[PDB]
Amino acid sequence: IRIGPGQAFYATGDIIGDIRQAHCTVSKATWNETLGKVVKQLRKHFGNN
Amino acid sequence: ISLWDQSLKPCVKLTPLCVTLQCTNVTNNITDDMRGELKNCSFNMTTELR
Amino acid sequence: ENLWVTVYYGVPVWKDAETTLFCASNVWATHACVPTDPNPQEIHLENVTEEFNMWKNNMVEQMHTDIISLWDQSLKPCVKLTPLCVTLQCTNVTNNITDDMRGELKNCSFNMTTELRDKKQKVYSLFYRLDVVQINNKEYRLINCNTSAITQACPKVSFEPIPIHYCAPAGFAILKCKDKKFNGTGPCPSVSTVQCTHGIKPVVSTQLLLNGSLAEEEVMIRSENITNNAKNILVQFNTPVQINCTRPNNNTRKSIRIGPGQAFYATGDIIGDIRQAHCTVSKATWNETLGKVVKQLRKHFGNNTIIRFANSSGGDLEVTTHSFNCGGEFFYCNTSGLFNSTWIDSITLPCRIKQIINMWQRIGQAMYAPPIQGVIRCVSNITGLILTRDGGSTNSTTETFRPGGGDMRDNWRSELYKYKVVKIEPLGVAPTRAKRRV
Amino acid sequence: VQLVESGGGVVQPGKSVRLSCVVSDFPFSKYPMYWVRQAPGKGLEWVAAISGDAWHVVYSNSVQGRFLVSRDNVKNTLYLEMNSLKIEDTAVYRCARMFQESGPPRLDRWSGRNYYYYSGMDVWGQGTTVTVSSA
Amino acid sequence: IVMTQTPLSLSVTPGQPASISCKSSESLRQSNGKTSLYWYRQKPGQSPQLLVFEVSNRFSGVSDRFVGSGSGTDFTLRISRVEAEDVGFYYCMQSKDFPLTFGGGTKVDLKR
Amino acid sequence: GFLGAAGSTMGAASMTLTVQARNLLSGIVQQTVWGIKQLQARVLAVERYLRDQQLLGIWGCSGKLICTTNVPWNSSWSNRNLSEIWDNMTWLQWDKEISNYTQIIYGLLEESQNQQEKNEQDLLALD
Amino acid sequence: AVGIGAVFLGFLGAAGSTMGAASMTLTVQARNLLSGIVTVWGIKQLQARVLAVERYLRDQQLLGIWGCSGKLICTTNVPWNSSWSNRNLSEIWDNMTWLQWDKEISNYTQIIYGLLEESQNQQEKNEQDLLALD
Amino acid sequence: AVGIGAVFLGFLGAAGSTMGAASMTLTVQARNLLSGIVRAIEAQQHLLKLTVWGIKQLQARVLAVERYLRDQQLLGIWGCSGKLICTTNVPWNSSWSNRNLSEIWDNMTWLQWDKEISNYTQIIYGLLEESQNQQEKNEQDLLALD
Ligand SMILES: *[C@@H]1O[C@H](CO[C@@H]2O[C@@H](C)[C@@H](O)[C@@H](O)[C@@H]2O)[C@@H](O[C@@H]2O[C@H](CO)[C@@H](O[C@@H]3O[C@H](CO[C@H]4O[C@H](CO)[C@@H](O)[C@H](O)[C@@H]4O[C@@H]4O[C@H](CO)[C@@H](O)[C@H](O)[C@H]4NC(C)=O)[C@@H](O)[C@H](O[C@H]4O[C@H](CO)[C@@H](O[C@@H]5O[C@H](CO)[C@@H](O)[C@H](O)[C@H]5NC(C)=O)[C@H](O)[C@@H]4O[C@@H]4O[C@H](CO)[C@@H](O[C@@H]5O[C@H](CO)[C@H](O)[C@H](O)[C@H]5O)[C@H](O)[C@H]4NC(C)=O)[C@@H]3O)[C@H](O)[C@H]2NC(C)=O)[C@H](O)[C@H]1NC(C)=O
Ligand SMILES: *[C@@H]1O[C@H](CO[C@@H]2O[C@@H](C)[C@@H](O)[C@@H](O)[C@@H]2O)[C@@H](O[C@@H]2O[C@H](CO)[C@@H](O[C@@H]3O[C@H](CO[C@H]4O[C@H](CO[C@@H]5O[C@H](CO)[C@@H](O[C@@H]6O[C@H](CO)[C@H](O)[C@H](O)[C@H]6O)[C@H](O)[C@H]5NC(C)=O)[C@@H](O)[C@H](O)[C@@H]4O[C@@H]4O[C@H](CO)[C@@H](O[C@@H]5O[C@H](CO)[C@H](O)[C@H](O)[C@H]5O)[C@H](O)[C@H]4NC(C)=O)[C@@H](O)[C@H](O[C@H]4O[C@H](CO)[C@@H](O)[C@H](O)[C@@H]4O)[C@@H]3O)[C@H](O)[C@H]2NC(C)=O)[C@H](O)[C@H]1NC(C)=O
Ligand SMILES: *[C@@H]1O[C@H](CO)[C@@H](O[C@@H]2O[C@H](CO)[C@@H](O[C@@H]3O[C@H](CO[C@H]4O[C@H](CO)[C@@H](O)[C@H](O[C@H]5O[C@H](CO)[C@@H](O)[C@H](O)[C@@H]5O)[C@@H]4O)[C@@H](O)[C@H](O[C@H]4O[C@H](CO)[C@@H](O)[C@H](O)[C@@H]4O[C@H]4O[C@H](CO)[C@@H](O)[C@H](O)[C@@H]4O)[C@@H]3O)[C@H](O)[C@H]2NC(C)=O)[C@H](O)[C@H]1NC(C)=O
Ligand SMILES: *[C@@H]1O[C@H](CO)[C@@H](O[C@@H]2O[C@H](CO)[C@@H](O[C@@H]3O[C@H](CO)[C@@H](O)[C@H](O)[C@@H]3O)[C@H](O)[C@H]2NC(C)=O)[C@H](O)[C@H]1NC(C)=O
Ligand SMILES: *[C@@H]1O[C@H](CO)[C@@H](O[C@@H]2O[C@H](CO)[C@@H](O)[C@H](O)[C@H]2NC(C)=O)[C@H](O)[C@H]1NC(C)=O
Ligand SMILES: *[C@@H]1O[C@H](CO)[C@@H](O[C@@H]2O[C@H](CO)[C@@H](O)[C@H](O)[C@H]2NC(C)=O)[C@H](O)[C@H]1NC(C)=O
Ligand SMILES: *[C@@H]1O[C@H](CO)[C@@H](O[C@@H]2O[C@H](CO)[C@@H](O)[C@H](O)[C@H]2NC(C)=O)[C@H](O)[C@H]1NC(C)=O
Ligand SMILES: *[C@@H]1O[C@H](CO)[C@@H](O[C@@H]2O[C@H](CO)[C@@H](O)[C@H](O)[C@H]2NC(C)=O)[C@H](O)[C@H]1NC(C)=O
Ligand SMILES: *[C@@H]1O[C@H](CO)[C@@H](O[C@@H]2O[C@H](CO)[C@@H](O)[C@H](O)[C@H]2NC(C)=O)[C@H](O)[C@H]1NC(C)=O
Ligand SMILES: *[C@@H]1O[C@H](CO)[C@@H](O)[C@H](O)[C@H]1NC(C)=O
Ligand SMILES: *[C@@H]1O[C@H](CO)[C@@H](O)[C@H](O)[C@H]1NC(C)=O
Ligand SMILES: *[C@@H]1O[C@H](CO)[C@@H](O)[C@H](O)[C@H]1NC(C)=O
Ligand SMILES: *[C@@H]1O[C@H](CO)[C@@H](O)[C@H](O)[C@H]1NC(C)=O
Ligand SMILES: *[C@@H]1O[C@H](CO)[C@@H](O)[C@H](O)[C@H]1NC(C)=O
Ligand SMILES: *[C@@H]1O[C@H](CO)[C@@H](O)[C@H](O)[C@H]1NC(C)=O
Ligand SMILES: *[C@@H]1O[C@H](CO)[C@@H](O)[C@H](O)[C@H]1NC(C)=O
Ligand SMILES: *[C@@H]1O[C@H](CO)[C@@H](O)[C@H](O)[C@H]1NC(C)=O
Ligand SMILES: *[C@@H]1O[C@H](CO)[C@@H](O)[C@H](O)[C@H]1NC(C)=O
Repeated sequence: IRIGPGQAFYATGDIIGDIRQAHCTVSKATWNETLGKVVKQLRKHFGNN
Repeated sequence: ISLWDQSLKPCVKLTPLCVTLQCTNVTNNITDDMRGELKNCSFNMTTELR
Repeated sequence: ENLWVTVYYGVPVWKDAETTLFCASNVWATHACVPTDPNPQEIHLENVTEEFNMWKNNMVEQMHTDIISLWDQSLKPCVKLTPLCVTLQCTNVTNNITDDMRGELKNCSFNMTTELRDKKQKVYSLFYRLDVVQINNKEYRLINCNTSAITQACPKVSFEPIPIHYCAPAGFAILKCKDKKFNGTGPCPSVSTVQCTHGIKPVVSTQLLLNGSLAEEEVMIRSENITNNAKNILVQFNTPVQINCTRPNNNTRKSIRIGPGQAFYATGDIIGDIRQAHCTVSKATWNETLGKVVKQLRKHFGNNTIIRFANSSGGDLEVTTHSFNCGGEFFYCNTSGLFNSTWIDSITLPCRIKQIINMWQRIGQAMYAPPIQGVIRCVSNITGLILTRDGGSTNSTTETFRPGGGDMRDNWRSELYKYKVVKIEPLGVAPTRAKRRV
Repeated sequence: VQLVESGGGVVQPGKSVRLSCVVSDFPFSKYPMYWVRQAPGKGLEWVAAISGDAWHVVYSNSVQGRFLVSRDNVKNTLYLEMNSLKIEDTAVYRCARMFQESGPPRLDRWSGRNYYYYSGMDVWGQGTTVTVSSA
Repeated sequence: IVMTQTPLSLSVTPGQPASISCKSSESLRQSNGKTSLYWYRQKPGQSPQLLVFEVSNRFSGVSDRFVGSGSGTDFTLRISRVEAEDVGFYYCMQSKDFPLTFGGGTKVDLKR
Repeated sequence: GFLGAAGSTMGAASMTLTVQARNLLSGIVQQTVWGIKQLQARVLAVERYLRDQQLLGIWGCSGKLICTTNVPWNSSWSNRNLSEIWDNMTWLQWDKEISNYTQIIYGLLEESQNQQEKNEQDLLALD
Repeated sequence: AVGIGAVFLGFLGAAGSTMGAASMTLTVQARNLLSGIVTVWGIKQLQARVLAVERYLRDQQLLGIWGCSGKLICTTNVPWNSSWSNRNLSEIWDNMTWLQWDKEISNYTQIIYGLLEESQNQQEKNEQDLLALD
Repeated sequence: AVGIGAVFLGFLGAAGSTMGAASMTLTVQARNLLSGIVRAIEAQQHLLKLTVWGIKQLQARVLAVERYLRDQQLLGIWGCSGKLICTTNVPWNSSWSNRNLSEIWDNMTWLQWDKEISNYTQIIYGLLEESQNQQEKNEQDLLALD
C-alpha cells in the first residue's frame, strides 16, 4: 500500500486453510547422553555426590 | 553495530502509523491453542496525495 | 662457462593494468583543485606496436561514477519540496498567444502553507502542460507524486562545462595512439606517451555531439561488429556545424515563502506576445556533410545498395528528441526534418521546454529548476552523430538508419578512445659473463 | 596423437610387475599424467598421478603403501609398478593425459612452499586389463 | 568430497531438448576464478571423449549442441537435436581436490 | 629521455641508460571528492617508491645502479646463447621469457646476501 | 588440485632457536614487512597501510642516523659497560633465546641509543674534516 | 614523589651558540622531524573512522612523511646519501662574501648566517647538482675502464 510520495507500506493479506502454531522438534536420547557427558565433566570440579 | 547502522539508513520512516486501531478477532478455521494471537484491525491513513 | 647475474635499474617495462586517476584544472568543476601546468610533455618513440582495445577501458566507467557522484554532491544542501503534491485546480490562458502555442501554459491556483502552522495561503502560477498529469472542473497533479519526491535547485552555482584534464599518479603512464586513420581497434604502430590529458567538456547530450572534438582527415565510423545490430554506430564529422537556439519570451519569476528559511520560486506574469522557442541550422553545409557520410558508408556496406533516413523508433521522450543544456535549462527539439532524405537557406527547428526534470535512469530521484528571468540566446557547434542499424532486409535494399543510444558512456568513449593506462616497472635482471670481485 | 596402454595379463595373488605406456606428439617434459581405473561392468576410479617434472606424487586412499610410479623424460615413457596384489583388484587400467598445459612452479615469499596446479583430462587411449586370478 | 548424478538414466526421442544435471556436495569456486566441473562421454567398448570444460565452454572440434551450465550450488547440461550418435554414458567429474570423484552413470538410448 | 630507449635492442641501449637514470631521478621534484583520490594517489606513489628502495636495500646492490653478485646462473630458467640474447631481443620479450622464475631468483639473491657476507664478515673482524 | 614443496625457512620459524644460530634467518622478516595486499573497510585499510609506512620509516631513520645504514649487521667503537649484564660469552650465544635477552635488557635501551649516536657524531665527522686537510 | 637528575644536550639546545661548537647536536635536533611526542594515542587512532577530523589527521601524517621524503630524496640525488656531512668539489664563489673564517666560526650564529646568505640559494643547488653530475659519472664512466 502506498502511503506517501515515494513511500509504500507492506500489509498482511489472508491465510489459506488452518491457523496453526509454529514449533521446534529435536531428538531425545542424544539429549540425555549429552547431559550425561555434561555432568560427567561437572563432577570434576564440584562435589561429585 | 556499525554495519547494521549502515544498513538501516536509506529505508522508509514509519511515522504515520501511531494511530488508533478499531479491531476484531479472528475466527475462520482456527486451532484453539492459537486463540488470541492474531487480530484484524483497521484505521485511517493518508495516501501520496496530501 | 661461468655465467653470473647483474641486476639493472631503470629499464623501460610496460605492464597492462588499471589504477585510479587524478584531478586537474561551478557545479561540475571545483572551486579548489590542483592547478595545471603550461608546459606540454610528450615523447615520440619508434618500433613499438600495440592494439588499443576500445569499449573496454573503465576510464569511461570511472568518469561515469564520478560525474553521478558530483551530481548528487550538488543537491545536498538544497531544500525538500514534499508539500507540493497538493491537488491543483487549473484553468487556461488565451491572452497574447500565437496559435501554435495553444493550450501549453496552465494557470493553476492552490493552497500552500506559510511558516505558521496555523496559516496557509492562496498561491497561483503558470506551468507547462508537459510536466503536469491529470488526476481525474478538472484537477491535476504533478508527474512525480506516485514516484520519487523532488527538491529545489540551489540557484547560485552555474552549469557551464569546463575542460577537465585527467592525470595519473607517479610511477605511471598514459599511452596514446597516433594513427589519423585509426579504426575502432587494431595494432596502432605509432606511440606517444603523455602524463596528462587534454581538456574535456562533459556535455549532456541525447542525439548529437555538441562542442565535441574534430577528426583530422574525414568522417570515420566506429563500431565493433558491423554485421550485428546489437552494437551502436559511432560517427564523427570533420568540420563543425553552426546552430543557434534561443528563448523569445520575457520571463518573470516571483518568490513565495514556504516555512522557516524556505522560499519557493514560482512563476510570475509574462509580458508580451508569446512565440515558440526554436532553433536554426544551415542547409548547404548539411547537404555536403551528408553527401560525405553517404560516400563513407559504402566502403563497409553495399557500394550499390540504397541508403535511406527516417524518423526514430518512437516511445520515450528521452530518446525521441535532442536534449541539451543551453541557458542553464533543458530543451526538447525534434529533428525529424533532418532525416527526410534518401540516396543511392536555413532549417527551422521547433522545440519544447519542461520545468520538471527526471535525470538518469534511476527513478529514485527528481529534480526541479526555477525559471530564469529574461531572454536567452545560445550558440553551439556540431561535431558527430550516433546511429543504429536495422535488420531484416532482402539482400541490400532499403537501408534505414536511425539515431539512438541513451547512454552517457559512449559520449566519453568517443573522446577517450586514444587512451590506455600502463604500469611502469623500472627493475629488471639479466645474466652476463662478468664476475663479482670480493 | 599416439598413446598406447600395453600390459595385459593374469596373475595369482602376491606378485610384482612392471607396466609401460608409450607417448608421442607433445613436448613430454611439460605435461602431467594420471592413472584411472574402471571396474568390470562399473564406473570409473582414480588411482594415482605424477607431477610434471617428476618430483611430486599422490595416490588414492587404497594403495598408499603398495604402488610406485616413475617418469622417464628421456625415453618419453611411463613406468608403473603394482605390488602385493589382490584378486578383487581386477579392473581396466588406463594411461591418460591432463588437458591443460601446466607451467612452472610458484614460490611464495611467505615460507617458500613451492606449489603445483592440476586439472582434469581430455584424451584417453584404448586401454588394457590385468585380471588378478586364482587359477 | 563426494558428488552425485541427477537423475539416473533416461530413454530419449528425437526432436527434443535435453538437460542432464550433476549435483555437487560443495562449492568449488577456484582462486583462479572459476569452478572445476568437466564432462566427458564414452561409448560402449570404446574410450571416453571430452565433452565440456570450463563449466560452460565447448571443447574444440565439437558440434554446437554441446555447451555447459551451472554454478557451485548445482549444475546441469544443455543438448538440443537428439541424435542416435549421442548415446552412451555421460559422466560428471570433480577436479578440485584429492581424491577425485566421478559421476555414476547415465544410460541413454532410444525408445521402443 | 623519459622512456626513450623503448624500441631498441637490450645490447643496443646498453650505454646511454645513465641519462635515463638521471632523468628518472625526479617526479616529486619540480612541483571533497577529488581530494580523496589525490590522497590515494599519493599513498600509491609512496608505496611503490618504498617497495623499490626496500628491494634495493636488502641486497648488496643499493649503491650504484649496476652491480655484480655471487650467484651462478642456472640453465633451467632459459637456454638461449649470449649473443642471441644481447643482439636479437627486446626487453619485453625477455620479460615474458623470465616472468615465472622471478621469486626464486629473488630468494637466491637474498640467501647469497645473508650467507658468507655478514657472519663471514663477523669472523673476518676478529683478529 | 595442489601440492606442497617446502624449501626455505618459515616466517619467524627460528624464534625458538638459539641466538647465534637463529641469526642466519634475518632476511625473511624484512622480506615480509610491507605486503599482504599482494566505505568503512577501505578506510581502515588505508589506516593500516599508513601505520606500516610510519613504522618502517621510523626504523630506517634510526638506521640512517647511525653509521650502520643501508647494510645489515655491523660494528662500532663503543666499548661495552658491564653494568648491564655480566655473562661469560657462552651463556648468551649458546644457551639463550631472544625473548629471554629482551626481558633481560629492557630498561637500558635509550642510553645505548644515545651513546651510539654520540660516538657516531663525535670523532667521526669533524675528525673527517680534520683528515680532509693537511 | 618524582625527583629529577642528570642532563644531556636536549632539543634545540644550541640555537644561540657558536656554529663551530653548535655543529655537534645535529643528531638530537634532526631526530624529531618525524616525532616530538616520542601517550595512548592508538585508541583515537582507531575509532575516528566516521568523521572528517581523523581524515585531517591522516592529511597531516601523510604530508609530514612526504616532507621527510622530499628532503631525504633531494639529498639522495647528490652523492651524499646516508651521511651527516660531506665535502664536495664546487669551488666557493668569493663574490658571495670575503669574510675570514675566524669571524664565522667563532662570532657568528646560524640564524645570522641564514639572514646573510638567503638569496644565493638555487645557484648553489644547481652547482652542487652539476658537480654531482659532471665527471661524477662522466669521468667515472672514464674511471670505469678496467
Ligand atoms: C609461465 O607461466 C604461465 C602460467 O602461469 C601463470 O602465471 C604465473 C605468474 C603463475 O601465477 C601461474 O600460477 C599462472 O597460472 C604459462 O602459461 C601457460 O601457457 C601455455 C602455452 O604453452 C598454455 O597452454 C595452452 O592451453 C590451451 C588451453 O588453455 C587456453 O585456452 C583456454 C580457452 O581458450 C583458456 O581458458 C586458457 O586460459 C588458455 O588460454 C590462454 O591462457 C594463457 C594463460 O594466461 C594466456 O596468456 C593466453 O592469452 C590465453 N589464450 C587464449 C586464446 O585464450 C591448450 O589447449 C593448449 O594446448 C594446445 O596447444 C598446443 C600448442 O599448439 C598443442 O601442441 C601442439 O599439438 C599439435 C598436434 O598435432 C602439434 O602439431 C604441435 O606441434 C603442438 N605444438 C606445441 C607447441 O607443442 C596441444 O596439443 C594443444 O593442441 C590441441 O590439442 C587438442 C587435442 O585434443 C586438439 O583438439 C582436437 O581437435 C580436433 C580438430 O580440432 C578434433 O576435434 C579432436 O577431437 C580434438 O581433440 C586441438 O586441435 C589442438 N589445437 C590446435 C590449435 O590444433 C596450450 O597447451 C597454458 O594454458 C598456460 N597456463 C595456464 C595456467 O593457463 C607460461 O607458459 C609460462 N612460461 C612463460 C615463458 O611464460
Ligand atoms: C637448476 O634448477 C634445477 C631445477 O630446480 C627445480 O625447478 C625450480 C623451478 C624450483 O621449482 C626448484 O624447487 C626445483 O628443484 C635444479 O634441480 C633440482 O636439483 C636438486 C639438487 O641439485 C634436486 O634435489 C634432489 O631431490 C631429490 C628428490 O628425490 C625424491 O625421490 C627420491 C627417490 O627417488 C626415486 O627412486 C625410485 C627408486 O629407484 C625411482 O623409481 C624408479 O625410477 C626409475 C626411473 O625413474 C624407473 O622408472 C623404475 O621403474 C622406478 O621404480 C624414482 O623414479 C625416483 N624418483 C625421483 C624423483 O628421483 C627420495 O629419496 C627423495 O626423498 C625425494 O622423494 C620425494 O620427496 C618429495 C618431497 O618430500 C615427496 O613429495 C611428497 O608428496 C606428498 C604428496 O602431496 C606430500 O606432499 C609430502 O609431504 C611430500 O613430501 C615425493 O613424494 C618423493 N618422491 C619419491 C619418488 O620419493 C633428492 O632425493 C636428492 O637428494 C639425494 O641426494 C642427496 C645428496 O646428499 C642424498 O643425501 C639423498 O639421500 C638423495 O639421494 C636431492 O635433494 C631437485 O629435485 C632438482 N629439481 C627437480 C625438479 O628435479 C638444479 O639443481 C639447479 N642447478 C643447480 C646448479 O643447483
Ligand atoms: C557549447 O559551447 C559554447 C561556447 O562556450 C556555449 O556557448 C555559451 O553558452 C553560454 C550559455 O549556455 C553563454 O553564457 C551566458 O551568456 C549570457 C549572455 O549575456 C549577454 O548579456 C549580458 C547582459 O545581460 C552581458 O553581461 C554578457 O556579457 C558576457 O560577455 C562579456 C564579454 O565577453 C563578459 O565580460 C561577461 O562577463 C559575460 O560573459 C552577454 O553579453 C550571460 O548573460 C550569462 O551570464 C549569466 O550567468 C552567469 C552564470 O554564473 C553569471 O555569472 C552572469 O553574471 C550572468 O548571470 C546574470 O544574469 C542571471 C539571470 O540572467 C542572474 O541570475 C545572475 O545573478 C546574473 O545577474 C552566461 O555568460 C556563453 O556566452 C556562450 N559562449 C559564448 C562564447 O558566447 C554553448 O552553450 C555550449 N553548448 C551547450 C549545449 O551548452
Ligand atoms: C516532433 O514530433 C512529431 C514526430 O515527428 C512531429 O509531429 C508531426 O508533425 C507533422 C507536421 O504537421 C505531422 O504531419 C501532418 O500532421 C497532421 C496532423 O498531425 C496530419 O493530419 C497529416 O496527415 C500529417 O501527418 C505529423 O503527423 C506529426 N507526427 C506526429 C507523430 O505527431 C512534431 O511536429 C515534431 N515536433 C515539433 C516541435 O515540430
Ligand atoms: C476514520 O475517519 C472517519 C471519518 O471521519 C472518522 O470516523 C468518524 O467519527 C465521527 C465522530 O465519532 C463520526 O461522526 C463519523 O460517523 C465517523 N465516520 C466513520 C466513517 O467512521 C475517524 O476519523 C476515523 N474512524 C475510524 C474508525 O478509524
Ligand atoms: C483551500 O482551503 C480552503 C479552506 O480553508 C478551501 O475553501 C473551501 O473548501 C471547501 C472544501 O475544500 C469547499 O467546499 C469550499 O467551497 C471552499 N471555499 C472557498 C471560498 O474556496 C479551498 O477550496 C482550498 N483551495 C484549494 C485550491 O485547495
Ligand atoms: C503514476 O501515474 C499514473 C497513475 O495515476 C500512471 O499513468 C498510467 O500510465 C500508463 C502508461 O503510461 C497508462 O496506460 C495509464 O492509463 C496511466 N494511468 C492513469 C490513471 O492515467 C503512471 O504509470 C504511474 N507511474 C507508475 C510508475 O506506476
Ligand atoms: C557478429 O554478429 C554476427 C551476427 O550478426 C555473428 O554471426 C554469426 O556467425 C556464425 C558463424 O559465422 C553463424 O553461425 C551465426 O548464425 C551468425 N549469427 C547470426 C545471428 O546469423 C558473428 O559471429 C559476430 N562476430 C564477428 C563477426 O566477429
Ligand atoms: C516520425 O515522425 C512522423 C512525422 O513527423 C510520424 O508520422 C506520423 O505518425 C502519426 C502516427 O500514426 C500519423 O497519425 C501521422 O499521419 C504521421 N504523419 C506523417 C507526416 O507521417 C511518425 O509516426 C514518427 N515516427 C514514430 C515512430 O512515431
Ligand atoms: C567423585 O567420585 C569419583 C568416583 O566416584 C572420583 O573419581 C572423584 O575423584 C570424586 N570427586 C570428588 C570431588 O569427590
Ligand atoms: C576495423 O573495424 C571494422 C569494424 O569492426 C572491422 O573490419 C575490424 O574490427 C577492423 N579491421 C581490422 C583489420 O582489424
Ligand atoms: C546565429 O548566431 C550568430 C551569433 O549570434 C549570428 O551571427 C548569426 O546571424 C545567427 N544565425 C541565425 C540564422 O540566427
Ligand atoms: C564497389 O566497392 C568497392 C570496395 O569494395 C569500391 O572500391 C568500388 O569503387 C565500388 N564501386 C563503385 C561503383 O563505387
Ligand atoms: C651460441 O649461439 C649460436 C648462434 O649465435 C648458436 O648457433 C650456438 O648453438 C650457441 N651455443 C651455445 C653453447 O649456446
Ligand atoms: C666465566 O668466568 C668466570 C671467572 O672469570 C668463571 O668462574 C666462569 O666459570 C666462567 N663461565 C663461563 C661460562 O665461561
Ligand atoms: C650564548 O650561548 C653560549 C653557549 O650557547 C654561552 O656561552 C653564552 O654565555 C651565551 N650568551 C650570553 C649572553 O649568555
Ligand atoms: C682576514 O685576515 C687577514 C690577515 O690579518 C687580513 O689581512 C684581512 O683583512 C682579514 N679579512 C677580513 C674580512 O677579516
Ligand atoms: C666577534 O668577536 C671577536 C672576538 O671577541 C671580535 O674581534 C669581533 O669584533 C666580534 N664581532 C663583532 C661584529 O663585534
